[PDB]
Amino acid sequence: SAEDKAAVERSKMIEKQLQKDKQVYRATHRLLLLGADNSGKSTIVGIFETKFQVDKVNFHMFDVGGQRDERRKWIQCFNDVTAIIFVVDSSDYNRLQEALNDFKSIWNNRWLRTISVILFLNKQDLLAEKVLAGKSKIEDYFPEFARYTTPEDATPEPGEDPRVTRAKYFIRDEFLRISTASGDGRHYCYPHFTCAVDTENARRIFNDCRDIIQRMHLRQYELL
Amino acid sequence: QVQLQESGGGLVQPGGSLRLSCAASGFTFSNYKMNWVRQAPGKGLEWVSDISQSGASISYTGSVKGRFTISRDNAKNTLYLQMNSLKPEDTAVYYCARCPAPFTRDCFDVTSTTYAYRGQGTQVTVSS
Amino acid sequence: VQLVESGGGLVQPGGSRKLSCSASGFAFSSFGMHWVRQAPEKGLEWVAYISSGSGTIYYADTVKGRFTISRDDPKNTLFLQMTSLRSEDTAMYYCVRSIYYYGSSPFDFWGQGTTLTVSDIVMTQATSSVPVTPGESVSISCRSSKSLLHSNGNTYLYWFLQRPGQSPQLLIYRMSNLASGVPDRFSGSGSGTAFTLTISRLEAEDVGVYYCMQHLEYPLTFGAGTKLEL
Amino acid sequence: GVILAVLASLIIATNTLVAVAVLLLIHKNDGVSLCFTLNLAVADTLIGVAISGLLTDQLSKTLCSLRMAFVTSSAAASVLTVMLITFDRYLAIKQPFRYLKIMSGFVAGACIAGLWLVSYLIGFLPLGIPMFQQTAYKGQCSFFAVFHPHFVLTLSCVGFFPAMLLFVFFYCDMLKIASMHSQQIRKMEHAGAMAPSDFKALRTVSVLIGSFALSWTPFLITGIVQVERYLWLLGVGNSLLNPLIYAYWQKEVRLQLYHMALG
Amino acid sequence: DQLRQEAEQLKNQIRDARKACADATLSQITNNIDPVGRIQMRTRRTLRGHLAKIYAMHWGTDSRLLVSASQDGKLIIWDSYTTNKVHAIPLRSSWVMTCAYAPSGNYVACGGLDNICSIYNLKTREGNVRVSRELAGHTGYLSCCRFLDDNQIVTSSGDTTCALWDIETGQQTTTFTGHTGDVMSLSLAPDTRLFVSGACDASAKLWDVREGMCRQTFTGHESDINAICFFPNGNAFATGSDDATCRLFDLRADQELMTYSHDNIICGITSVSFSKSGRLLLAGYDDFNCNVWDALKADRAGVLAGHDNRVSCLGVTDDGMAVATGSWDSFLKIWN
Amino acid sequence: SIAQARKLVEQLKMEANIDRIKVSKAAADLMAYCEAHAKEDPLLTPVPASENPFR
Ligand SMILES: COC(=O)N[C@H](C(=O)N[C@@H](Cc1ccccc1)[C@@H](O)CN(Cc1ccc(-c2ccccn2)cc1)NC(=O)[C@@H](NC(=O)OC)C(C)(C)C)C(C)(C)C
Repeated sequence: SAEDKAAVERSKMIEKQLQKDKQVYRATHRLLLLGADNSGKSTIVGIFETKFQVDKVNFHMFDVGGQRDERRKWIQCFNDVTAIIFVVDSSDYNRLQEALNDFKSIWNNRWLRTISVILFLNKQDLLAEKVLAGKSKIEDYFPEFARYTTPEDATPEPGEDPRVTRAKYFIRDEFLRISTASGDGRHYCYPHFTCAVDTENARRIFNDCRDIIQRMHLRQYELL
Repeated sequence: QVQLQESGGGLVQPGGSLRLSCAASGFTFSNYKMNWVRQAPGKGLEWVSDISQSGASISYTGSVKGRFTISRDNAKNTLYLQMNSLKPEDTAVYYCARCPAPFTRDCFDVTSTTYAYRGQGTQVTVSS
Repeated sequence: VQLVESGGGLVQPGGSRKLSCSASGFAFSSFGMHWVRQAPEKGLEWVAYISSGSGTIYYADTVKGRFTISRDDPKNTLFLQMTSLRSEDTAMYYCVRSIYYYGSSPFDFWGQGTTLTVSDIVMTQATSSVPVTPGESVSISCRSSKSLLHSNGNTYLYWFLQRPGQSPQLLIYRMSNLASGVPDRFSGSGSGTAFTLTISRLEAEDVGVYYCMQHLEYPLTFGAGTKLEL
Repeated sequence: GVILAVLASLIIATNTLVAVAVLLLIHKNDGVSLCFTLNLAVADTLIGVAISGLLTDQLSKTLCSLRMAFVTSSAAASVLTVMLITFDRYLAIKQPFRYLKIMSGFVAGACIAGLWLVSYLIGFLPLGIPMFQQTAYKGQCSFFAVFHPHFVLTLSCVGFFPAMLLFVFFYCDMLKIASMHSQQIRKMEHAGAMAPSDFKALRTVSVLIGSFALSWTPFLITGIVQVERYLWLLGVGNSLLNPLIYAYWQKEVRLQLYHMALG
Repeated sequence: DQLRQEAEQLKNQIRDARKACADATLSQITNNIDPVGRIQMRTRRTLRGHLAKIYAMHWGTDSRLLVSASQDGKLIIWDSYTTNKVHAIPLRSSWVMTCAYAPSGNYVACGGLDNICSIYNLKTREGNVRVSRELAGHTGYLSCCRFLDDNQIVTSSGDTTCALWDIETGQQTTTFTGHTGDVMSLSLAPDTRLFVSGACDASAKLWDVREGMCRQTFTGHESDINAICFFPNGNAFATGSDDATCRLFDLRADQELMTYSHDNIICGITSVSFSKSGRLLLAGYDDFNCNVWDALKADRAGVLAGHDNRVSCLGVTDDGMAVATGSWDSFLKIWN
Repeated sequence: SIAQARKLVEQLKMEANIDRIKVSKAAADLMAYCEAHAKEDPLLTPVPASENPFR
């Protein structure tokens, strides 16, 4: 038994090391970054990595760009991440239905039914120039645009045309219609407006993660 | 073996009507979702229509509303598409695809020739 | 792998010293250590043992009360503190390593030596051996006094060889399987109380003293040794 | 005494079955909100045993002096364990990020061990001080016979009243935060339609400050009168309500009880 | 133009030849023999210590040691008899999909979303474990790399390609092509001369190691294939699909023999296994259960319950004495 | 696309030369093998408590 007590000693030492490792593991938040080409996804930031810190809090962000276009098999790994970041380009009308279709497919999955989404509407400066100059319409692609009115909750930027505001809020409502149709109260969507030269982008993710955690905790005490 | 066929093409003048068919075999036709996918001559594949298992979940795209109709016949394993009043910009090739797994609400069909459950395609000409 | 030790000299009775065992070439923080002394006219003798993480310490019973053992992982050093010594402590000390897990091989590497001139299961070996011409068959047997099967199929019996003018080397552990780096011409088997060693081919580089050791109860007892001449 | 005999059986019976389920849930999980619920079921059990032992076992010399130091000590642990659960909830909603990296298994154990030490000197010390002691002791043992009314009225003033203001002060703030979040949810849902829960948030906090405020007050009410039996029954009746409130609103605890009741 | 016509004619001829040699069925021959009855198993050991879900496992050659892989970047080696940890190896990349154990017990391999299957050394003079070699010649992710010998390994990746490697030099030698979807699993013959694979296009193929050419193809499913295992005899195999079915194929006839399907089951299958005598079949489901089928009768007998999340691995010891399962709640169990 | 179609025709031509046997001669061998090794399966017959290494 003299040679079998030392084995128990070694096992106890290994377990005490794993106990130390757990505390470091549990105090870090992971994020997954998605999107398509011609969207400026890389400008904001077979596997990538990026670590940034805000107020002595650590965040991890992953980007996948080394595989094929079939993503129904390796997407089951990211079923326990904190949130998913979605990036779209709201300045080209020819490729909006594809973004809507991938958003719906991601939202209506079965293994990702408890994951929230942070939505970024990138490239908000080219759209204003396109509408102001005037060379293409929107009712030709979306017939419903001819009967849209700006909601009372609008907060237009100081010194801007109302047509740009209507165009922006129609595009936001297009995603919100899908977002608020199949939610049972377990995950939500956080819209945002992003420019190509903005400097405050980590604070938004910080606040959204705080809100997600607060809502999750409040839900289970019968208080929400 | 999963097998699908297409028929109902031809050459038409601007303004008319024609039909399409998608005969299915090798699997239970009543437990899957059906789609129609079209690729332009030089562009990528584009989503067009949709239909569900029960019979009433119809959806379309913005550019074909009010002109296209999609229906299925579960008693014969056949998919249909009735389209009329065409335009010269519709000179593409149509396919008949299905979602991978049964009893699901999502599928990933538009893929660069690397999807196994898809038809061979048919040619439609409307300019002349 | 290398172990170097420093200390020793001439000590008048009632004095004290300190010995250091410096290690370099392997992970020092995962091994236990042992101290073994050899009398100038007798066999090997066990002294002390310190575990990994300093969670267990044992001593024999001829020193306990005046000796102390300690270790320091970051500097890779092993220490031995002595209180006033008698005239029977004139011996050369060694430094050993051992790691314990399922399928390991304890007692594999030994030290160099240190001169510190100042002035229970019983295993029995006997009869020495006459000179042996190369190319013959030789058999060595070590006799115990208690069963060595611990109700789980493991029999604990190790064999060592000490070449003249060098340090002991490990040959066979658990009386069944051979150690690494040793030619496959050595075989050993025996019953629960009787044991033997078999060598097939005799060469000119296999002369020395062979010892039988047991590892079942932590006060460790060695044999007497058998000398092979030519 | 017939009421107490039924009371004594119910208090032990309902609480031992809960502690079996919780201890099983603890092993195949890792949470700090489960070690405290084990203390609550333990603290309620010893109250029922102590009150039953005195009356039925020894129904008609410092025989009663120490036995009035065990009942009082147990009742102290009932309140303080409730106050540890509430303070745990508050930090995880007000400081979401600084609570994940500081709360651990070692810290949880420190709070529980230190909890029991303080409650010991609450009941054992008073007999040491000559001030809080009556005289002319005799038979017909009772709570007031072997204790001074100054001790029990003063303790309530320093103990209950300052601690009361903390309990209310936490659940009023949690209503301010919770009501703010529900407003934002409604606003976004109105934009996916043009193209209740809060009344439950205020009807839950009403229960918790209803089953805790009336815990100590009736015992003080008879204290002001004595300077009766109906008030005492309702006081320990609350100890029967506590297992339902904190160990039935949890989804996981109920399901295991359902799945391992008699099958 | 003519190519499709020739393909259709060839397919018609092949189907006629295949259907022209079917006289009876397996279920029509084993009617006289008695059934096995009911079998009940109780869990004996439970192993805990992992931090996140478990994706793979493998039994040792002496049926005492086993290895496990977890998504937090760890690779622990257990001692099943006494539940004692022997090693703990940290990984460079957190995403890992597979693991293996060498027949002689000197090496361990693992791979994942980094398109590399690495090699680890267990017996070193310094007293620790270290990376011995790295192989990088693939494009997509890596789903299974399985040992063949002390000097060669067989790997299947997600870019529709399998390869045979050479550990000594690190250069691949033979490449197998022919699939359309990504490969998900493979199994090795007892004599280590042939192997089979199952892709996401509802097909399976039989390869030849010495030459590098396809032998024959079996297609009878309707969806993707998740698992595959070999018969102990060496002339049959079973597959699990995403439509809640299992099938048994015969090599010498190129036809399926039986279907293990049951009602009120609407979940896929993640892993299958056989027994020492080839009389029972075990399959893991997504509804948090595990079922035991009868090979010669296709009727259920016994259920294994106790997991609280989907199972992802399943194995049987070489001497046929225990079964080990791992699930997504990071607990390993041993049944007997 | 012409290159891919040619390979499919070429592969199919080699599968028309396989020699096949009847189903009964394949099922009988499986039945015999199953019946000739039933007594070396500890999973079918419960292991006695005296000889079970797992407890
Ligand atoms: C699971 O349902 C129950 O049986 N209820 C349990 C129960 O025994 N509830 C009692 C506890 C009680 C008894 C006596 C005095 C104080 C508290 C009541 O609190 C029931 N209560 C009613 C009640 C609440 C407060 C008071 C009160 C408290 C302080 C002072 C005066 N009255 C009295 C009765 N119920 C409701 O308010 C329900 N509300 C509702 O929508 O019902 C239609 C709930 C339940 C959903 C919260 C618990 C809620 C505690 C689990």
